[PDB]
Amino acid sequence: EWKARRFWASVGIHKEEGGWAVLLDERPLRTPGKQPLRLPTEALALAIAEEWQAVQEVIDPNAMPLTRSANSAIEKVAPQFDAVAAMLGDYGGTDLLSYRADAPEALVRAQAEGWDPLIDWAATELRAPLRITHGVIPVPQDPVVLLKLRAEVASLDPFGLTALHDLVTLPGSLILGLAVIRGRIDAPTAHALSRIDEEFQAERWGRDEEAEAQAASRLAAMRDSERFWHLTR
Repeated sequence: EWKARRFWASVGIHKEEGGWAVLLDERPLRTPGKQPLRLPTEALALAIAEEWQAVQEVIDPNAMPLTRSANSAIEKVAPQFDAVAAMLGDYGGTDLLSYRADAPEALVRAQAEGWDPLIDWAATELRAPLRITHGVIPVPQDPVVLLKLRAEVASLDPFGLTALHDLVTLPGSLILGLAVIRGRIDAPTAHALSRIDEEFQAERWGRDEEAEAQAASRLAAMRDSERFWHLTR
């Protein structure tokens, strides 16, 4: 626990060759793995410095989302870039916006009004029109569309791919993720769209405390990813 106490007075950033560095007094911040922490932009450097300047008495890895995502980018995503990109790309074949409920009518309508504009956006802007199904039996997507979607993901930089991760896996939609990083919608909107079903059920049959707690947790993480994406551009 001694290792968690703050021992610095000031936090600053330094140019540094391979990206920006964050300095606790004179000492460079490093990743939990001893690897030097290098950020692609001064905007992210500055934001991470604020997290470390805000440390009270003890370091709380949970109150430091930007630092945590930067560590992941450096230690996990960049080195396994292709694998991560392939995994996010797979969501194109099982995208939430592609599966509509069969009933009741009011829910089918809610899904169409909320999701059809995003499916349209994907067909128009990403040239990735998705086949949509009603029910639970998986419908086959055009192989070419799936490849374009995987390319959209794989064309990202490592810090950007790190941001996209939660924006796709939490709501369970590659389109909602891409729509956020492309500015078509913001994270809170993507979160609201992803839970049309959950919200529908809640209003008609009653809220579920744990599900609401789980949704609040997903939204917070999605906003963290969105913030990380913008700071790293």
